[PDB]
Amino acid sequence: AKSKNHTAHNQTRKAHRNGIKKPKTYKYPSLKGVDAKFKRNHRYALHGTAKALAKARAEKSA
Amino acid sequence: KNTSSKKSDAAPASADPAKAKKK
Amino acid sequence: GKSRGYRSGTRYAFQRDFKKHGAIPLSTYLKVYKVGDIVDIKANGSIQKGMPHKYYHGKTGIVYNVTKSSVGVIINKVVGNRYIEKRVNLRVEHVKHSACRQEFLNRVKSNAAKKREAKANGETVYLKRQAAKPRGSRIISTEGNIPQTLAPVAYETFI
Amino acid sequence: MQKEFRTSAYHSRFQTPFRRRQEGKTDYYQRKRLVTQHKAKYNSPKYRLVVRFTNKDIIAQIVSAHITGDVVFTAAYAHELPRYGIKYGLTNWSAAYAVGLLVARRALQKLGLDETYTGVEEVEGEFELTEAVEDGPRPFKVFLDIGLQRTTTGARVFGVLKGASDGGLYVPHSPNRFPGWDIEAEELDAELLRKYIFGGHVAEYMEELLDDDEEKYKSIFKNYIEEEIESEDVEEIYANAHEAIRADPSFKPTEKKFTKEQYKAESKKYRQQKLTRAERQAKVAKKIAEFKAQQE
Amino acid sequence: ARRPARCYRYCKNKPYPKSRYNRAVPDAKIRIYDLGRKKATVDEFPLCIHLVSNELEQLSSEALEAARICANKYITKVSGRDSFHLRVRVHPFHVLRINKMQGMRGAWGKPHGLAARVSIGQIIMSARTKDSNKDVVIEGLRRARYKFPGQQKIIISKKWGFTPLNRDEYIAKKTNGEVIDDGAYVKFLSRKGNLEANLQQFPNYQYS
Amino acid sequence: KSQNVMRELRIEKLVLNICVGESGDRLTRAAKVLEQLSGQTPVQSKARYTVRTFGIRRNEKIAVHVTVRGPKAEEILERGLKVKEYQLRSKNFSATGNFGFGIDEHIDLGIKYDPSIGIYGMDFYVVMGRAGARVTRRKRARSTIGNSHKTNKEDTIQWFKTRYDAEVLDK
RNA sequence: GAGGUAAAGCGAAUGAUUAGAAGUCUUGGGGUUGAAAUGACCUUAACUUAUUCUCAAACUUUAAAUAUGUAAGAAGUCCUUGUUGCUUAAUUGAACGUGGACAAUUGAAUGAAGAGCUUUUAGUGGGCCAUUUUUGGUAAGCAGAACUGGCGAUGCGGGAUGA
RNA sequence: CCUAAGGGGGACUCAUGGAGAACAGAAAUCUCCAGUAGAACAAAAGGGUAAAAGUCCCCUUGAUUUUGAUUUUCAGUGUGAA
RNA sequence: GGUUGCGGCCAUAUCUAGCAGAAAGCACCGUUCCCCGUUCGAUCAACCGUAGUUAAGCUGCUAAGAGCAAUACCGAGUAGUGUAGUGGGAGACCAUACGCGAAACUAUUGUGCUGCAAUCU
Ligand SMILES: [Mg+2]
Ligand SMILES: [Mg+2]
Ligand SMILES: [Mg+2]
Ligand SMILES: [Mg+2]
Ligand SMILES: [Mg+2]
Ligand SMILES: [Mg+2]
Ligand SMILES: [Mg+2]
Ligand SMILES: [Mg+2]
Ligand SMILES: [Mg+2]
Ligand SMILES: [Mg+2]
Ligand SMILES: [Mg+2]
Ligand SMILES: [Mg+2]
Ligand SMILES: [Mg+2]
Ligand SMILES: [Mg+2]
Ligand SMILES: [Mg+2]
Ligand SMILES: [Mg+2]
Ligand SMILES: [Mg+2]
Ligand SMILES: [Mg+2]
Ligand SMILES: [Mg+2]
Ligand SMILES: [Mg+2]
Ligand SMILES: [Mg+2]
Ligand SMILES: [Mg+2]
Ligand SMILES: [Mg+2]
Ligand SMILES: [Mg+2]
Ligand SMILES: [Mg+2]
Ligand SMILES: [Mg+2]
Ligand SMILES: [Mg+2]
Ligand SMILES: [Mg+2]
Ligand SMILES: [Mg+2]
Ligand SMILES: [Mg+2]
Ligand SMILES: [Mg+2]
Ligand SMILES: [Mg+2]
Ligand SMILES: [Mg+2]
Ligand SMILES: [Mg+2]
Ligand SMILES: [Mg+2]
Ligand SMILES: [Mg+2]
Ligand SMILES: [Mg+2]
Ligand SMILES: [Mg+2]
Ligand SMILES: [Mg+2]
Ligand SMILES: [Mg+2]
Ligand SMILES: [Mg+2]
Ligand SMILES: [Mg+2]
Ligand SMILES: [Mg+2]
Ligand SMILES: [Mg+2]
Ligand SMILES: [Mg+2]
Ligand SMILES: [Mg+2]
Ligand SMILES: [Mg+2]
Ligand SMILES: [Mg+2]
Ligand SMILES: [Mg+2]
Ligand SMILES: [Mg+2]
Ligand SMILES: [Mg+2]
Ligand SMILES: [Mg+2]
Ligand SMILES: [Mg+2]
Ligand SMILES: [Mg+2]
Ligand SMILES: [Mg+2]
Ligand SMILES: [Mg+2]
Ligand SMILES: [Mg+2]
Ligand SMILES: [Mg+2]
Ligand SMILES: [Mg+2]
Ligand SMILES: [Mg+2]
Ligand SMILES: [Mg+2]
Repeated sequence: AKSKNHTAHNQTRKAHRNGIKKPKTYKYPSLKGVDAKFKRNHRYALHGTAKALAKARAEKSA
Repeated sequence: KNTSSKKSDAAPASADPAKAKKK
Repeated sequence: GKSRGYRSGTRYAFQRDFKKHGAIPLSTYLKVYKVGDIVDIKANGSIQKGMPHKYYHGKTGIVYNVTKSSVGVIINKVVGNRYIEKRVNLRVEHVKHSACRQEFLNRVKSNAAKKREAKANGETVYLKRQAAKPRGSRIISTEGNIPQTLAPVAYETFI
Repeated sequence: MQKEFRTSAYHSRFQTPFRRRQEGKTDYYQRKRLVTQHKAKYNSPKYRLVVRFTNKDIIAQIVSAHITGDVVFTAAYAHELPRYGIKYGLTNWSAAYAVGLLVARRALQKLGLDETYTGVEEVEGEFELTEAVEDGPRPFKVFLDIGLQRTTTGARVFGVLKGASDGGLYVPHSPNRFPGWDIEAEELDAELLRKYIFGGHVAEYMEELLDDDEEKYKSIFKNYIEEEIESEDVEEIYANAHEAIRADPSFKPTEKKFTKEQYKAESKKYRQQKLTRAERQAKVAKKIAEFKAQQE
Repeated sequence: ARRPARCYRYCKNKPYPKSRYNRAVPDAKIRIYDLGRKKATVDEFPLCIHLVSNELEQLSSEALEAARICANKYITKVSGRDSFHLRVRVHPFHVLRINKMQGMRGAWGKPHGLAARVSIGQIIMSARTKDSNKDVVIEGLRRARYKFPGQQKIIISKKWGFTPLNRDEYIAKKTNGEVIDDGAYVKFLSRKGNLEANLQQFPNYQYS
Repeated sequence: KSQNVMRELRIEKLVLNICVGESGDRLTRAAKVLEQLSGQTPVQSKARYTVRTFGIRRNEKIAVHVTVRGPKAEEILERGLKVKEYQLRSKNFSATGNFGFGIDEHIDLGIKYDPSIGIYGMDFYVVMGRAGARVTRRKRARSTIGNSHKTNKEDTIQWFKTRYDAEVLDK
């Protein structure tokens, strides 16, 4: 039979109708793949930070 | 006792260049 | 037979620079990378572990993870009509701090210094950069520089 | 007829090694393994115990490496030993032990870890590592850097090792390179190591040589003869030196007979200075004219 | 056997030289590139005449051999075998391919012949001779022009023989002791390097 | 100054080679001869490659050689020069200032003959050098030797003639 | 920041390649001197040295144009000191933070019938042409790739006529 | 294809040329000097490698256990490999 | 300023051939009982600093030096190239327009700078 093998013609036309969109940025990136040892300890540091801020505001309320 | 160690690397030599007859 | 291996077509990309083969200068191992740093990626052919794929050779990205000998860098790669977030683990031999930070971080300092100085002097200063503008009027002195007349030259053969 | 090898293309394509490798002074393989720090410890440095031997001196330095160059923390030289009571044999194995003890104590003085981490105060030659104190700062960790010097059981570099370990520094090591290690029966004869710490081998050489060759004893051990120092009081020389080193390990610089400017002015008088371009052009012109006498 | 040259006139393919990748390549028909009195000194033949290509084109080794023979025959017949030094300035290094010697399947050809790829303004043949032999040498090259496809110009060089200096700069460098013989060519003095070797090589150097 | 104490020529090493063409008992007896002469256990050299014409094969123990230094080297050297009756050739000296000769029977040196051992010829090579060659052989800071301090053919020839009252031919 | 294509280079590496010249104790040979030396001479051929003509998709020091990664702030910069079981010899750092300062020229241009997001489903999955880059082939209204623009799916004015 | 040709450490420096040493010659072994790699690294080719990744020596089993994250091909599925 | 130890950049530092080097340092240098390694205390190990030397290393200077580095009314706005035309030419190819723009060549200049610690006529 024998047919067309490959062509990238018209493929950039299709990608640019609705795409070529830069990804959105967020304030907090996901920590997926971040070192487990750092991630394990970072959990305790954040928990303790919330306690200190909670007590400081609890002082400034009652 | 003791023997000389192979400082060289011509592992698959078993012969040498330049060693041409009639020379 | 088609060939499409991991390092195909990297004959010159992964070559060491001319007269620059051999041991790595140790400032490479003394640099400190922090999460959020912008780094250029350039594969060193003499270190094969933690080596980037040929796509990331010449790309710039953000460090997201720091390990014993490596950093994780986030790259945005075009796949069709959108970007996909890529997370590449690279040994620090293939990584260098991006020089684009130091120009902008200095302009921030210069703008802050200029603003306070104008604030100190009670005047105003404009900090936005401007593109190069067309040049103004000017007067050309001809003392010692009387115009010399040129003409197109005839054709000659020099062989 | 063979090809000349040293062509201009050979020099053009030649890639010179690192400057300090071409000097044959730095093993950059070993330097990379020693210096490089875990990237997740960021700016915490690794500390090296640099130990170098010259023909007359022992140099021990505590160094951390940086991009602008290495930075010395403290340094003890063997030529500091006469201040502590050791005047001769400034390259013994025991002088190495003394230098290691001095640098350990001096570093701990600089840090403030004197009362904590005293070290091995009663040197019996037993293998021991500086253990951390509970509920307190960990001992100053230092890694041994012997440079290009070969690793042999009995080498002098490990004398500085034992001194630094005994001085209170935490220096990770094994005892199978100390003098007195039986390789067949893998245990350390601590008696012979203690012998080596207090110059026992040198004293035994003095005693063994004295009754077998008095003339050689007179030439080799001159300084001992004019000081009337025998073998039996060598140990005290070290035991006192040890005590003095622990009493005041601080660095005292030598009072300089001249100022920096005077030294610089004196040295600047010698050493030829490069010729101006015009001078060498005149030299070239003279050589051309003076070449005219071989025209045949 | 051999196709007409019209099949290989244009540089349609990349250069295909003999290499470790094609080995069964025939030899070029041209093997001799210097003719006449090739051992003559530079001062003997001041006049240089070039045959220059005005085409980006391929010239076969067969054509090079034929044109070389034609020019050599004419000039030695008319002026004598020792009145000139002829040099062919293009070497055929590009291998042409032939397919038939089914259909288009597996059509990669076999080496068939050799051609030199010449550019516009590239010199094909250079002839150094004396001035009095100008009209002979020109007519020798003009006949050789007939053996080539495309357009070629016969250009009288401004330079002395095969040297890169004009016919006036060569005389200046000659009376200044800056030129020495090297057989058929010359060596020029350098103001760089070992001064003693330079002075030894040029004793007659009037230094300024 | 050319007349410096440290510029003194003196022997660096003497190397004794017996290249018996085969392996086994004969090579062992040549090694016995060498260990007898030098008092040190010699070392056997293996063929780098195979040659059928010479009857050798790769890694077959062919030759044996030993290196001697110091007074024993001096004694062996003069013992061998006695056999040569103190007469070498100019061609016996290399461009690097080393020299060598070859004896043909090892009983001429002055050792006891054993029918079991037999007689082996022997090859002598002396490596010359001044003081300070340790620069080129030490591990740290290895460097090269200056031209005046280098050993050459003429200095070695003159030193040999002076120290042994021998003759250096040139046939 | 990355790149190794165009160009360029070969008295620069590698590979190919024309020509002489001067030299050397394995010169490769012929003749002559040799009593014969193998020690000269005439010669050709080898190499070496400084040169010379011409080349490379799977060669290369150098090295574009076009094209390509990142950045140009309020999620920024700086100051102080809280959390941790991580890290440091540490009171060192790491990450996340409290509190404070820097106000519309809040940190290039130009544009923006606004930006962002989701679900679901059709047809299609034979293509072809033009310029330029380009492969096989002698070539082809031939076969095959690169980027773009078109025809297909498109009428209208021009090319008489013609996707 | 490989219990090392895997892993660690240590010592040394290859291809080749020149000048020399009984038999010994173009090729045996020995010595010095030169030697940017012109070698070697299982197998195609490219890259990489010199106080080594090459040669030699010592000790070993990380060619092990639990499973996650990531890169290439990619639909951002699988497999292989890292 | 010299020198040593440890370095950063990694030839403006390398290579060749000469010449010079006060002080200290470094070095060669002396020895083999001891730990240790060798065919060989040559390398490696250890001892003495005692007997000697700047001969060498190292350092500096010299060279129309090789190489390397930098610069440019050098070559050259050349080669190449993005973009354009119902431009030229049978073609091969070429000119023009708006832009970008080499390499070789030529000439000139230079030949390590520098951080921490210690020390010195
Ligand atoms: Mg079909
Ligand atoms: Mg299809
Ligand atoms: Mg091998
Ligand atoms: Mg195939
Ligand atoms: Mg393929
Ligand atoms: Mg590259
Ligand atoms: Mg691997
Ligand atoms: Mg990867
Ligand atoms: Mg303002
Ligand atoms: Mg370098
Ligand atoms: Mg090591
Ligand atoms: Mg084609
Ligand atoms: Mg023909
Ligand atoms: Mg024609
Ligand atoms: Mg035999
Ligand atoms: Mg490519
Ligand atoms: Mg080209
Ligand atoms: Mg090209
Ligand atoms: Mg070029
Ligand atoms: Mg003849
Ligand atoms: Mg605080
Ligand atoms: Mg805040
Ligand atoms: Mg702007
Ligand atoms: Mg959808
Ligand atoms: Mg659908
Ligand atoms: Mg759909
Ligand atoms: Mg459907
Ligand atoms: Mg569908
Ligand atoms: Mg179809
Ligand atoms: Mg269909
Ligand atoms: Mg179109
Ligand atoms: Mg056109
Ligand atoms: Mg087609
Ligand atoms: Mg078809
Ligand atoms: Mg249709
Ligand atoms: Mg339409
Ligand atoms: Mg119409
Ligand atoms: Mg028409
Ligand atoms: Mg129409
Ligand atoms: Mg391996
Ligand atoms: Mg192994
Ligand atoms: Mg190994
Ligand atoms: Mg190793
Ligand atoms: Mg397995
Ligand atoms: Mg697949
Ligand atoms: Mg996947
Ligand atoms: Mg996928
Ligand atoms: Mg998978
Ligand atoms: Mg996969
Ligand atoms: Mg100054
Ligand atoms: Mg002195
Ligand atoms: Mg010794
Ligand atoms: Mg030693
Ligand atoms: Mg000196
Ligand atoms: Mg001197
Ligand atoms: Mg120069
Ligand atoms: Mg110069
Ligand atoms: Mg154009
Ligand atoms: Mg166009
Ligand atoms: Mg028209
Ligand atoms: Mg233009």
